Amino acid sequence: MQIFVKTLTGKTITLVVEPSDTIENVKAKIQDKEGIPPDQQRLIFAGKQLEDGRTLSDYNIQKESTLHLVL
Ligand SMILES: [Zn+2]
Ligand SMILES: [Zn+2]
Ligand SMILES: [Zn+2]
Ligand SMILES: [Zn+2]
Ligand SMILES: [Zn+2]
Repeated sequence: MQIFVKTLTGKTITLVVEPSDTIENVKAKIQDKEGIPPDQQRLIFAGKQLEDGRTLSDYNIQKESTLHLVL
């Protein structure tokens, strides 16, 4: 299972994840990739604001889904 996260500049991060990963887990991986602090990261999928303590499965984020970092 992998997902893509686009940064505010449009740069693509590719992450290996599992359905039960939380959004907090994904923020931790983005921080390793790009040095973006988790408290600075806001993620959206399909127009939904994603909360740290919910999982990819809870938002119906599937393989090959793209999340966006936003302001
Ligand atoms: Zn896979
Ligand atoms: Zn596992
Ligand atoms: Zn995980
Ligand atoms: Zn901070
Ligand atoms: Zn998009």
